[PDB]
Amino acid sequence: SGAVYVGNYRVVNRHLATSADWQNCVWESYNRDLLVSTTTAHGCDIIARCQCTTGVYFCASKNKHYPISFEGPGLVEVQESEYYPRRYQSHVLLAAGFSEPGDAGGILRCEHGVIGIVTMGGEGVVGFADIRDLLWLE
Amino acid sequence: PKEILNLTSELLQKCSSPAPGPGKEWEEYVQIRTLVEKIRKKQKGLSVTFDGKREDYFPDLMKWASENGASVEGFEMVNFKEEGFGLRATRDIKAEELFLWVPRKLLMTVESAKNSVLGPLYSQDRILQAMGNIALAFHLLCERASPNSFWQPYIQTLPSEYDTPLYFEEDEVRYLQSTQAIHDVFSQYKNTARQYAYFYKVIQTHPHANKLPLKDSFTYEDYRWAVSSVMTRQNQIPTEDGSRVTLALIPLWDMCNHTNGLITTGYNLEDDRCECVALQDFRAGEQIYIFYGTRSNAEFVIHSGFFFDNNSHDRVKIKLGVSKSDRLYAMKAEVLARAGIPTSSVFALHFTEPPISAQLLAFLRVFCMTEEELKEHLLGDSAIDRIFTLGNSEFPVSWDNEVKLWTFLEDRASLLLKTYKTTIEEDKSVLKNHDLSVRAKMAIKLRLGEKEILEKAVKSAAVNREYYRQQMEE
Ligand SMILES: Nc1ncnc2c1ncn2[C@@H]1O[C@H](CSCC[C@H](N)C(=O)O)[C@@H](O)[C@H]1O
Ligand SMILES: [Zn+2]
Repeated sequence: SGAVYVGNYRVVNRHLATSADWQNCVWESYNRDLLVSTTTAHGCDIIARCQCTTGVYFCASKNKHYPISFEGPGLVEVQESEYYPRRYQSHVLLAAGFSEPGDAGGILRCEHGVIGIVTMGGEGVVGFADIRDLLWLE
Repeated sequence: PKEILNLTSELLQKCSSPAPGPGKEWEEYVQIRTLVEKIRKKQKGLSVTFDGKREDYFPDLMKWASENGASVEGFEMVNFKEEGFGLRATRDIKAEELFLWVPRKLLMTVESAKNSVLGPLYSQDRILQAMGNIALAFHLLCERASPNSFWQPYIQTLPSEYDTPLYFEEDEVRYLQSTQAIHDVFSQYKNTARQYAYFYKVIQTHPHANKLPLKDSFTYEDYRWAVSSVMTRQNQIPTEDGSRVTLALIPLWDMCNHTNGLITTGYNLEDDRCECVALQDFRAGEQIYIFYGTRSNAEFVIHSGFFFDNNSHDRVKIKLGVSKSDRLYAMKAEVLARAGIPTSSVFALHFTEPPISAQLLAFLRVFCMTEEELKEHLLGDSAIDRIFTLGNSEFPVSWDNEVKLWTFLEDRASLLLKTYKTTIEEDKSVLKNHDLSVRAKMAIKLRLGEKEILEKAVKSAAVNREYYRQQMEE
């Protein structure tokens, strides 16, 4: 659905956010490309507690669910684009994979729940903003 | 059954104990290994065996799969001397061409396990609920043991043995002594033994196990086989509704071998089937390969049962952290926290260039940082910008910090290299000169790869240390 719905909050890539999310913003982080806004309905997903390095993500440019293995949530360079200057982003998981700009908002899951959301990509590597420590979403 | 129950209880009681620490780690392993063999020795081996040659059942797998809409065109089953069985092309296949798919109804999955004869026990036991791979392994055994089950044509083509560590001789394991990989081997063996002992008791006593096909015979060999069959073959697919993800064994996919490349596999939810496309052009007669994933050599040997030589993704583990005894601990901790970096963690030194990740570099830049430098990175709005250049190799804090950083790393990598029992020339000599078993070869090749990575790390750190010092002088 391009976003993660847990409890009464919706998590989105900050640069995909709309005015409605800003009005209902409870938390944001520039450095993680995340925006959290409230919802009126209860959600369905769960933020996984697990210390996994493996999972599946919906790659919308392929319309397929790919398994990936990922490096932990370190500090990674992100290339300059129409939303951000070249910068490093924190808490970003990395894996070899397929990612085009239209894949932003695709969700990464393991058998324990949601792990993160597609925030960066290109040239064979796909990177996810880790959401595992936003404990307060529950 | 009395002998098995008496020893089973002993095993569970011994293997449930916490580790004794490194001085006795080898000792713990051989004690469990001895006890496990005492138990295995009294059992008949696999409960269900088949009389034909493994390859004699391929025609039934192919027939069965074709009846259910799977792809059975353009390739066939052959025995490769080097790897063992796998697919060979019969018609030329082009890269990115879809050549293989498997419909969901043929998959063995946890979701389907829930509805099998195992269902009533799955729903009650905590481990079966918590461990996807265990529930899948027990589902596999239940189906193996059921003569009219749907998956007999697939189960009948699985090998009777695997080359993962659970099948290693004691003297083959011995070659890994003091390597990092052995820590993961010891754990794997120990946990497998514990799971068997626990479940054996559950099947014998729990009332929902009364109708299971595993009620009459569950040998160590059966469990070991099932676990190995899952861990060497499993993949992850979305659940039927796309709401979660789950483990699966995929017939007629797990016959592909491993090579280097991109991931060519994935699940097509819209058509409810697993798909795979060609990684590279294959002419008829060529072996078909897929990329298993960006795994390390230790993982390939321990979980997949093989040592891949040109592993461009290999690495070794290094543990680092900021001492709590430091004077600047709190300040360093704050800088790292702002950067999203933990005070202590396990990092890795990589085979390929560059040897270190940005996170480790940033970590170390703080690790060696002094008080004044920390204040620059903490006080003032510009501090945040300084913090987010820490992982940028073109932005050294000071010539002094780079020299201290590379000096530190040069020494840590050398110290780790000094803990190995043998050196590089000696291992190369052994591999070339001895007519070693395959399992012994893996243990040695893995041991050697860890040393080669560390040696490279030392040399590179030494060079950077000299480079930055020279810049300091100008
Ligand atoms: N390039 C490679 N080099 C060495 N072993 C490989 C390999 N690719 C795959 N394997 C082998 O294939 C197994 C994965 S399943 C592939 C089919 C397998 N030969 C069979 O008999 O059913 C591994 O356990 C390993 O034994
Ligand atoms: Zn998980």
